[PDB]
Order: sequence, then C-alpha cells, then structure tokens
Amino acid sequence: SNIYIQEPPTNGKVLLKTTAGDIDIELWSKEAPKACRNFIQLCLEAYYDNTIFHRVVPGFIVQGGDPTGTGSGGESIYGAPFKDEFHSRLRFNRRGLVAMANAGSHDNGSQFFFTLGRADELNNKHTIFGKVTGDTVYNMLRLSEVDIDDDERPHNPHKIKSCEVLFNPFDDIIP
Amino acid sequence: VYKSTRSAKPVGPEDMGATAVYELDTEKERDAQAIFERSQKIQEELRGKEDDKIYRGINNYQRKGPIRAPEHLRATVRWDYQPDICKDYKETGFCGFGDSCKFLHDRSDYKHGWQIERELDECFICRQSFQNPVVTKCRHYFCESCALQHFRTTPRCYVCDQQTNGVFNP
Amino acid sequence: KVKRSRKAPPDGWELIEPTLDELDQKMREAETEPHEGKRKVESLWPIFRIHHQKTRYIFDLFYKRKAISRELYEYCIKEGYADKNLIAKWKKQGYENLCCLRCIQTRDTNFGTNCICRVPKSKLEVGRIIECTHCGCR
Amino acid sequence: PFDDEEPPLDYADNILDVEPLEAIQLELDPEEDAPVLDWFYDHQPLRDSRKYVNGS
RNA sequence: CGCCGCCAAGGUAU
RNA sequence: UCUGGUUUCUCUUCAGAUCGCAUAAAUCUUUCGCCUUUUACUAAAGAUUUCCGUGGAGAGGAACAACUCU
Ligand SMILES: [Mg+2]
Ligand SMILES: [Zn+2]
Ligand SMILES: [Zn+2]
Ligand SMILES: [Zn+2]
Ligand SMILES: [Zn+2]
Repeated sequence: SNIYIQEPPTNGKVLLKTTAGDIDIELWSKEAPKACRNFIQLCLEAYYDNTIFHRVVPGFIVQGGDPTGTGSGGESIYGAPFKDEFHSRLRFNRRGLVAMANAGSHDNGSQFFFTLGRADELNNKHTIFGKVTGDTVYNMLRLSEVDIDDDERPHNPHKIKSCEVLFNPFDDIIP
Repeated sequence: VYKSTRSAKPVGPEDMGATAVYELDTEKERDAQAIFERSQKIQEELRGKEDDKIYRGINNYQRKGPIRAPEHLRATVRWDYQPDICKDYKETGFCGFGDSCKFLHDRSDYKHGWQIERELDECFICRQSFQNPVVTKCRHYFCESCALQHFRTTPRCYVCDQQTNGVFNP
Repeated sequence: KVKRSRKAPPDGWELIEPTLDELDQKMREAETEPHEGKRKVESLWPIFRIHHQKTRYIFDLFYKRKAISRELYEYCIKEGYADKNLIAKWKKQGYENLCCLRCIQTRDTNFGTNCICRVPKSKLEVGRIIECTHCGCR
Repeated sequence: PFDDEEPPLDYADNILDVEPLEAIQLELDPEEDAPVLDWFYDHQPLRDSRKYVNGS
C-alpha cells in the first residue's frame, strides 16, 4: 500500500452528541498534554452543554466551544490561558482535525474549532490536539450549511447535548 | 445521522501501516506460482501410478510465468514529465530526419501536467428631467418644448443631424 | 520516560521524582521555542542554565545535605540527570560558582586563554554588564 | 516506512518519552547459565571490572 | 558440475 | 627495617608478526569477455598507494592512590 496516514498514534477517546449526530473525537494526549487535559476536563464537567457552533466558514473551519455565542467567551480550568503546543507531524493538511482557537499569542481556553479542508494558513499558529474517527466525520460535515446570514452565526446553530468520556487517562476531578 | 459503535479502540490498525500487504494482483494461494507448486508437488507424489484417470485437473495430465509480486513493498514511483516530441514536426510540419527520428512525430499542442498544476492553483440637451420624453424618426427621445426650440434653432436633429422633415411624434 | 537502566531505583527517588520531572518539563519548554528575538546563542543559554541548576541541585543534595545515598547519586550521574566530569571540576578548591564547561577549554578560545566569564568582578573594571557568548552570563 | 515531503519524525517531541517495547531477550535460566546471567544482555558486558576486562 | 541482471553524454539548437 | 602503581585522556617515532585467525576500493602496465565512442564494465596476473583499525614506545596530568606487587 501507499496511502501513508502521516500522523502519530492517538491515545484517549471521547464521545460528543449534537443534533447533527454523534462525533467520536480521539486525542493525542502524549503530543499535547495540556490542551487534551483541558478538553477532557471540560467534557467531564459537562461544560459544553447548550454550547452552540457560532462560526462557520465552509471549506475552511467550523468553530465551537463558546458558551456565550459571541466569539470571545473562553474560560480554561487553569485560571489563565495556556501555551501553544506544536508538532511537525500534526499539521492542517486535511479535514476532521480539532484545534484550539487562538488570537495571536499563548491564549487558549475552551474556544476551539473543527477543520473542513486544507488550512495551510493556520500552520504553526494553533494547537492540534485531536481528530475524528471516520464513519462519523459526516455528522460534523453536516455542520457546514450556507445559512450563515453574515460571515458567521447562522439561523439555528447546532448545540452539544452531551459529552461522554470513553477513555480517561491522567485521572482528574470536576473542580 | 451516523451513530457510533461506542468503543475505545482507534480508527484503524495498531501498526499504522507497518504491514502493508500490496494485494493488487492475484493473492498467495491462488497465484500461478502456487498453482505451479501444487502441480509440481502432485507430479512428485504420483510416480508409481500409471494413468489412473482421476485426472487431477487440467495441467496434471502428465515458478516461471506469472511471478509473485513482493507483498512487502510499494514501487518507488516517479513522475516522468519529460515528453519525446518531434518539435520540428509539431510546430513546423517537416522533420529533417523523416522516419529515422527516434521521437514521436506528434502535432497535438495540448497542455501538459505541470501546466494544469500551476493553472489549478489560481433629457440630455438641456440636462433636465424628462418633460414629456418623446421620440423622432430615428429613436431620439427628446422633450416637447426643448425640441420645439431646437427646431426653432435648426430644422434637423441634434445627435446625428437627421432630416426630421417636420415629423415629430411621441 | 526513558530510564535505560531497568533498575527500579532505591530510596530516595520518590521525593526527587516530581522536582526533577518539573525540571525536565521546563527543559523541554526551553528546548521547544523558536529562535525569533533570541539572536544567535541566547536561545542556547537557558538549556545550559537549566542543566547547571539540575546538576547543582543534585550537587548540594548529595555533597552538602548528605541525605541521598551514593548509589542513587551514581545512578543519577549514569542516567543523565547529572554529569561526571563537571562535578569533578566543582570538587576543586578555587571555584564552584561555574557556568558550564565551555570556559575551561583553553583551545576553544583561539587566543589560547580562558573566557571573561571566569574573572573576578572585584578586580575587573567597575561598570560593564558583559555576558559570555558560549555560556550566557556572569 | 514514511512518505515523501515529510520531515524525519523530529526526534525532540515524538518518542523522547516513549519506551521501547521489547528486544529479543532470551530467558536464561539459573544453575546452568549462572555466571553469565548478570551480564549477557548489556551493551558493555564487562567494563567497570578490573578482574575480567582491561578497562574503559 | 548450472554464464548472464545497465546508467548517462550521443537531438529537438545559442 | 628500607624498597613503593593499575586504568583513562593528549604527542612520539619505529612497524615486518595470519601488523587484522577478515579484507574494501582506486591508479598504472598487460591479457581477455561484452563492446560503437567513452565514462559506468567483466576477471586473472604483475606493483603500488589510498582508506577502516591494530602492535610497542618517550612525556604530561587526572581517576581510591595509598590498596599494596616488590
Ligand atoms: Mg565524438
Ligand atoms: Zn523527429
Ligand atoms: Zn563558569
Ligand atoms: Zn556556562
Ligand atoms: Zn564565559
């Protein structure tokens, strides 16, 4: 074979249920400890309940993780936003990836985004910490509709109803 | 919606591609080398038998041929962009070598691969309002009193000096 | 992490494990960042500085405090948490506030001498904030 | 094992903390391989021992 | 008693 | 009772010992075999080197050098 997946192996998997369907996000906990730690902590706190997808750029990105719905509400469980954690083997050459949304310097919290295609302008700028297992990537490809009314924020954005944790390494607590 | 299986195992194999099988051709037990091995083996066993007419199959009446592909290997592929085109026959119509030239004798000047690669990556007389906009013989929409004063100025038209001939209509 | 000694090391390793783990994490953070802003060698200064503070922590853990044993001291030297030749230079009388091993190599300097980092400041001129280009500061 | 246009795995943040799985490591039993049991699987078999080897 | 396993310059001018 | 030293790191020339219980390539001068001209060649001899390593010897330190051979 000659397909060459070109990525390190994953560790840890969570389930996330929206009105668009079920998404099984599997993370790189070794290659990105703090971002995956914040993600599994906010999934275990049931923090992403009633969180909508407030930005859709079709073919490029679809953003989530905002409990306010304006594009600036992000609260980590660290007290302060954490650092960028890059990897040469984790780049934006394909779809289905998950990355913390950033605004310049080391500012990462609950604000993240799913990828929808080739995103070479975002390389060495955002922290890739997970992907989506295929046969379930079309539940997040249904999130990209042209109903946006603006550059972002469509009419009826999909909300996350539950967030299950299938595998949980480095045991944590909800406060 | 596409429901999930709810498992902790990841999307694919554990080796991440370290055991590529390369099963593009006929597989191992059905390949012609295996058929020749079976035929050679059964010709080695039946020796004391002399035409038992159970007949054993087609080739057994009495590793070459289709050789087995290395299963543990991809062929190192290269893009041979460089064509062999008779340029003096393509853009001109007469090659000096005739039929002795080793090249193609082609005259199709279509796009190559790299060209596709680097192409895919990228009123009006008085200037007032239309006070009764009305026409002439030759489409010229004028006003009423302005074109009356224009006929008082000159008996022809204004745009191309057409002979109005006293004919003025809405 | 890589242990490369199959030892299951004796006491006391459980009390130096989170401290040296935090020093290893900060050494990875000092190794990871790009070289924008840091000119040519001042991005290479803090890895020397953190190896110096790790070797100094094991140094005053065993020699000064006399709490850890000699077997685990030799274990930490053999693994890579401490040096073998640098502590022999710290053992000498005239100096133990050394920067790293790039000021003692007299043929690293083409003029056949030691650096200005290994100079007493009280005998040097009064106000100059000079820093070593090999080692980092003094 | 790896495709083109790919850097050679960047050994600073990939497997620096990853332990190897297992070597060949044939199980030697005691009371038959007892003198060689402590050093048969060691990159230096005898180095820091002046009884058997010369030195370093 | 069982040879042998092939690249390029030679042509689409400077 | 006196006599009192194994390793490790740096220069120092000599090597005639399967210097290495094994063995790479290149050059020249010849014989061949593929060959159109050549570099890539084939494989035998003759004689040179290059190269990966090694042997014993003069010093300066350091490493438990004071255990102790004598
Ligand atoms: Mg010629
Ligand atoms: Zn031609
Ligand atoms: Zn110093
Ligand atoms: Zn220093
Ligand atoms: Zn200095």
